[PDB]
Amino acid sequence: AGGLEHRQLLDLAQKHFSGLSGTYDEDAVPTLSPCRFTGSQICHREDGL
Amino acid sequence: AEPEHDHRKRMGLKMLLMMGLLLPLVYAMKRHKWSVLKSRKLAYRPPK
Ligand SMILES: CCCCCCCCCCCCCCCC(=O)OC[C@H](COP(=O)(O)OCCN)OC(=O)CCCCCCCCCCCCCCC
Repeated sequence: AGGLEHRQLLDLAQKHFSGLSGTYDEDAVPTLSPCRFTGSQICHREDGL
Repeated sequence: AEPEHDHRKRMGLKMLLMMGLLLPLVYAMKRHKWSVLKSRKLAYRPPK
């Protein structure tokens, strides 16, 4: 973001980020599972504060 | 000596049936609220 043409940014990406791993990753993708929300309570009692 | 004999037993039956319902339900409300406390866990972490 700033004073820069998008053409320039794409040229540099294809130059310096071409060595990245391809689209396939040998079947080991992180798939975020849903996260259970729990109605609950935690109290850290510290009367010195 | 006890003209109310029959009527009191009919009421007694209704009283037993309602109690057989209300006692476990009220017991269940007690356990419901108290479960917060009965399963609470404590930990002591003093500075060292
Ligand atoms: C100004 C008002 C003052 C009121 C003061 C009340 C004092 C409190 C005494 C409590 C006595 C318990 C019930 C006895 C009557 C009877 O046994 O009920 C007999 C009647 C059957 O009757 P039937 O077949 O004749 O008619 C039938 C016509 N359809 O059904 C029952 O079994 C009901 C009783 C069920 C079990 C009792 C559970 C108690 C719950 C708490 C309620 C308390 C409310 C208090 C309100 C002030």
